[PDB]
Amino acid sequence: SCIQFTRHASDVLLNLNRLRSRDILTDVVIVVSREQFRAHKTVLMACSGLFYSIFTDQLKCNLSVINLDPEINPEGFCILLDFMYTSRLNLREGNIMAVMATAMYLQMEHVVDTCRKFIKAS
Amino acid sequence: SCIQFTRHASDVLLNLNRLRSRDILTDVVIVVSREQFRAHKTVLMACSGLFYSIFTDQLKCNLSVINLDPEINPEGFCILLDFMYTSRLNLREGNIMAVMATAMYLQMEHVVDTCRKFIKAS
Amino acid sequence: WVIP
Amino acid sequence: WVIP
Ligand SMILES: O=C1Cc2cc(Nc3cc(Cl)ncc3Cl)ccc2N1
Ligand SMILES: O=C1Cc2cc(Nc3cc(Cl)ncc3Cl)ccc2N1
Ligand SMILES: [Cl-]
Ligand SMILES: [Cl-]
Repeated sequence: SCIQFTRHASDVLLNLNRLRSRDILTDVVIVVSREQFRAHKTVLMACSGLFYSIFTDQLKCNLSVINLDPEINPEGFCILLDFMYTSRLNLREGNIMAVMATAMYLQMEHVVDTCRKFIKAS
Repeated sequence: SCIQFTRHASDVLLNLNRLRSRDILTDVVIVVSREQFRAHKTVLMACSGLFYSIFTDQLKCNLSVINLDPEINPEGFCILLDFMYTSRLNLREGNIMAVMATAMYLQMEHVVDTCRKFIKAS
Repeated sequence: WVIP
Repeated sequence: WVIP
């Protein structure tokens, strides 16, 4: 018999993104080639099957630095990290291949699905 | 020119609640009278003006235990913590006064607004 | 607020 | 997915 506040989840994610932009309570650095991205482990886990597996591991859960596979493109990662914190995906002709490959590696099934649909259309 | 995934914020919050139920990556205990509640500092901050102020404080940001004012009712807190992680508020005749008082203390303005509306109706 |  |  609960009541529900429709905008609550969106408002929570918006505030988590504000904490990320101000570097507040970030507890991990994701290294992609030369590039470094600060984030919250919980948000990464909530969005990615790969980070979920990494941070539930009794040894890796305690790491402050995570290095991604050298094939991962920093721009593709940046676009996906922005999507994690906003629900908005900056999908363009020039980045779609790098975004799909990064989403497959990160295990972000809904992003993989839209990339496959957008590629098929063209 | 981004695209948006409508269910992303809800799915993120659902996964954060799953991490909470399994006690994964929880980094704070909230003490309310004899009762203890484990949570994620980021989620508490995203939902509450009080926790936002506490965890942006250079000294308090590092505490693993936070004790609430002794006037705070553990059930009112439990109902509000559930709302933070689900968007669902278990508002009932027998708990509405304790929920409103706890929401005013936690600075959760949208919960305070619905409690004031439900009280006015009766 | 809604009835979910 | 939608156009926001
Ligand atoms: O495409 C995806 C997105 C995703 C997210 C998560 N994260 C969780 C899943 C569960 Cl059941 N509880 C808690 C968490 Cl944080 C796992 C796999 C995948 N795959
Ligand atoms: O009723 C409310 C809910 C709430 C949430 C937060 N938390 C934030 C606010 C901003 Cl601007 N950036 C980041 C965060 Cl985590 C502050 C005050 C209140 N009042
Ligand atoms: Cl996804
Ligand atoms: Cl609220």
